[PDB]
Amino acid sequence: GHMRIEVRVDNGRVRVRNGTDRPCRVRVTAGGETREYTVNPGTELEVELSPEQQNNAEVEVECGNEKYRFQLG
Amino acid sequence: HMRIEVRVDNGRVRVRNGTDRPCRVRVTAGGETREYTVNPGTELEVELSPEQQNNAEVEVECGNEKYRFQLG
Repeated sequence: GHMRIEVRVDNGRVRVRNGTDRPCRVRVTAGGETREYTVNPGTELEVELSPEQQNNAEVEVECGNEKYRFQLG
Repeated sequence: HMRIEVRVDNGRVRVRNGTDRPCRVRVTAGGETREYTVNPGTELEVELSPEQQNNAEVEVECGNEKYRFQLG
């Protein structure tokens, strides 16, 4: 709704909530490797980051033609 | 196009506004909350100590769109 996109990185755990009305694409880059996910509207994605990647992670979210990206480290 | 970019490194937080309208950024860490206005095409650099980076939150509000980034 009002919170269109929310990203949380607590310990090694990445949570991405899609508050839009259409699915979005999520790329998580950590330790040289990038993993890709599709998050449907109204759902939350939980990804575990390996140790020594827990503070050098980047989350990129694309909703349509719009990209945001959130980076730690 | 990159609309809202939030980067936390080297004891600093950087927020870039890629939209066509000004946005409001709230940085909450250690109880204290501060508010900033970031104009389109600009970047806001705010200090965030690494000690504060385990309970920090950045909220970007562009119109009726709200985006939140949490660290711990």
